[PDB]
Amino acid sequence: DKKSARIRRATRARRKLQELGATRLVVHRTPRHIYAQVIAPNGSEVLVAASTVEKAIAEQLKYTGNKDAAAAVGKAVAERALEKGIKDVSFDRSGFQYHGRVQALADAAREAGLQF
Amino acid sequence: MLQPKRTKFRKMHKGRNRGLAQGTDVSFGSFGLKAVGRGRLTARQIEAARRAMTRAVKRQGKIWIRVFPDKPITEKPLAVRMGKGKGNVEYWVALIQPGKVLYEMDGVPEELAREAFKLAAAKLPIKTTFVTKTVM
Amino acid sequence: MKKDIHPKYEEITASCSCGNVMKIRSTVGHDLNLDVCSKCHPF
Amino acid sequence: RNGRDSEAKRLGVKRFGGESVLAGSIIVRQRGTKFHAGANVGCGRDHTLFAKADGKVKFEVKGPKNRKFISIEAE
Amino acid sequence: AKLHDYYKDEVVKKLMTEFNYNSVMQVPRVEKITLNMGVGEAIADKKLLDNAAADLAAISGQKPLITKARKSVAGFKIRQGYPIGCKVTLRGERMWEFFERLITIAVPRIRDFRGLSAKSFDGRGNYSMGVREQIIFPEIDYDKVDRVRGLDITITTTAKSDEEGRALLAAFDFPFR
Amino acid sequence: GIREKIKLVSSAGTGHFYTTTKNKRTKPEKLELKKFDPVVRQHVIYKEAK
RNA sequence: CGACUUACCAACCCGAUGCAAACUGCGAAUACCGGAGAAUGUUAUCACGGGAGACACACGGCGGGUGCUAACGUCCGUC
RNA sequence: UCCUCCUAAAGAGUAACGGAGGAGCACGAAGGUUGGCUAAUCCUGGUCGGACAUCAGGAGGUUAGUGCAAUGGCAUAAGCCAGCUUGACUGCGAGCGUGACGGCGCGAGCAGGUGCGAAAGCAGGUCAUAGUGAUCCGGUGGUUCUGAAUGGAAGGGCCAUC
RNA sequence: UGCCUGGCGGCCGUAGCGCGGUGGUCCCACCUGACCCCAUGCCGAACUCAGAAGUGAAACGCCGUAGCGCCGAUGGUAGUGUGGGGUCUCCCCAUGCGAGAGUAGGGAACUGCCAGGCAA
Repeated sequence: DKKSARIRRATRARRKLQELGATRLVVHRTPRHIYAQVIAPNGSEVLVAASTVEKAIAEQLKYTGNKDAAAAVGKAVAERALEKGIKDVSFDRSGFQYHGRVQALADAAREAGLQF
Repeated sequence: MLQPKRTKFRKMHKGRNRGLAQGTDVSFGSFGLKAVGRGRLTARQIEAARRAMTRAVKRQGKIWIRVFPDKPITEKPLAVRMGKGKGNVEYWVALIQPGKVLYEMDGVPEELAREAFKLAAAKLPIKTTFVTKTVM
Repeated sequence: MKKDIHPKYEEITASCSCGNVMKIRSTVGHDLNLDVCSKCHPF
Repeated sequence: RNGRDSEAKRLGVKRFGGESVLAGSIIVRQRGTKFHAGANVGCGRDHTLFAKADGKVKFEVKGPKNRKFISIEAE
Repeated sequence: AKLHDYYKDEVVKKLMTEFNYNSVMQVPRVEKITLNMGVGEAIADKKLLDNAAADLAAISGQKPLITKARKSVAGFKIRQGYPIGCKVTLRGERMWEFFERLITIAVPRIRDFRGLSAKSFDGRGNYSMGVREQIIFPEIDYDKVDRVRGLDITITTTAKSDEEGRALLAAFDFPFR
Repeated sequence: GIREKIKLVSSAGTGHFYTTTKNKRTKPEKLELKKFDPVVRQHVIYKEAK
């Protein structure tokens, strides 16, 4: 199962970040509408979220679910986090290879202020 | 001569015979021999009792043995000093607690059943009593 | 598809005795001559 | 041909639930991981559990496998 | 690829009408094919493995991989991790052209032909079979090879049972004697 | 105990060396690990020797 | 190349019955460790210093190994 | 002498010429990190091939495996595969466990300089528990520390190691 | 506020399996192609990129069903600390603690944060 394999892949990282006790930037990727979220160390609340599923961010990019979409979401999370106040975060692959859209989102985020 | 096959260990501790019997009810036949006393039965005693009943019933009915030795017992050779390791295994015994059902039987009249069990109990070292299958 | 590890998969036209001709990509080589095919056979 | 034995390794729980410990103190000595490290608890190379911070030690059961965890709260 | 269009043209409709499914994807469809060659005699002469792999590359469109023993068994004098066979799995587009070569040029060229078997089903919808000799495929010239070893074929589909798998294969004009 | 002990000598002029073990029967070639030399406080190549 | 029966041998499983110091999908009483509290006890506790003796133990109860669930036998745990 | 289980009486420890077995290693990778993967046993189809080679599907969920006997542990895998590598590093070390002692074990963290990763991070050998021998005497390399009138040297000391 | 959907958790079998039904407005999945990014110890299988035709088949979510797993009393029983007694290799009395298995029964979940669509 794709989901079961993915959860098994990301379990070690999630546990490592959980015991470390640090805010983590978690990204969920699908064939469309790449998501992104910021989670408190306790893991119970979401500091801020962004994605291409809402019209506020989906009204510019031609198509959601590409490199451009990842950069927009990656950038979008940036100023939101900077405005909120949190600066340092830990990136979570969530079992997605850090190659394409995931890398583009992270690259946009780190260059936008969320260094990690 | 009941005996296990390829037991895990050749020797085992003496242990104790405290407690109370578990198989206290007739489960296969209609009549059974219940153990009143406490002790151990060797393989030879079980065989002797079994032969006594089979002859008594004249190979009529069914016989169930509800006890297995599964416990080796050692014995030092004559003119041997204490120590120098555990003794060699000689015979196998089954620990019996009060209420244990030794033998079960079915397919014969109650009258013939009583004498058959009485003959067997005469060749056992523990007080025994005759019981009948209960309804629930 | 890995490179320079697979045999050449060029197209080649093959025809049999009963007049049926078809194009197939394989490793047969330069030319091929057949006598029977899926049809025109006592299957 | 018997008569051989090994010196006892004095394993077991050294600090029990609800008693304060200092950082670096050994909590449990074990061969495997009968208890898993929780919060402010580190695991040694020999699966020894030691306190990474000062506080009260507590035991709990967590996870889908109901495996036992040892944590420390700064109290 | 030509039969893939043929499959997409009316075979899907033929499957649709006969089973009158609710949807279109319910119809069984092939997803991959697998070629096996359990040579077994690697111990006697491991050098022949390379050429045994080579011919499979002749029939197939890609390089085979050599499989290793799952475990060591004393009855066969094989140790764990020792190559004792090769296999090939082909899917996507390349499977279709190979399926053509099997169904058009290979089956007719069977020595002492009697008819393709119809009981060779695993019980779930997957078909398997074997061949005596390599010359059935055109890629053997009878002079560059001197071995009698055969190979095994196996086509797997999304069928939930044998009845639709057999029906789907029948749509591909299989002999089934 | 076929495995025998060797000495790893720093490529630098310093006389510092490490000591380890190796099997000459299976791996007869020299050992060229890159280790830390505290006399010069740098990581340098260490060569096998007696 | 189809295929069939059985008065006869029997695997794996299902239902019931047991056994285990070196089996545990369960699990006490006590004991042990830590914390708080009252009373009681000639500080009964700990650390340091001076001086020792002792390191052949025995029987009884309880939990055992060994022996024959023999020994005023032998070897351990606790009082 | 050392290691594992039981005896051992639910903390630790606990004897017998009591009951069972092992060790005097191995590995420059079988170590470090990054990425990925998940067995045994059965059922059906299939050339040699056959109960037992390899292929496909299904039940199964670890009865597999874990370099070496046993116990405990291991899916975040400690099990299996691949890339890059030498942290199997130097000076320390709060605080603990264990011993009559000699001693043995665990260890966050600090400084220096490295490897893997985009990064958070991990790495002071190996899933852990056996694979080991005090002191004396002497050998090898470094270090003006000393060097018995002075300058050297011999010989000692210190450090690494046999 | 409600029916829904996705992510991150709490909690961990009353939460897990089996059978039946139900879902495409969004979301999710499958799905087309892959010259380029990326990968196959062979394979667009898996991973990754460019897409959205088609579809709810499979998977996933929800509902129903006890067919299993699971939870589970009260009472009794076993064992047991302390103090006594006996026809003492085993038991009994007073007091304290009190199982395991089984039985009646329960049971096919609950809950926090964020984001999106519909109706409000």
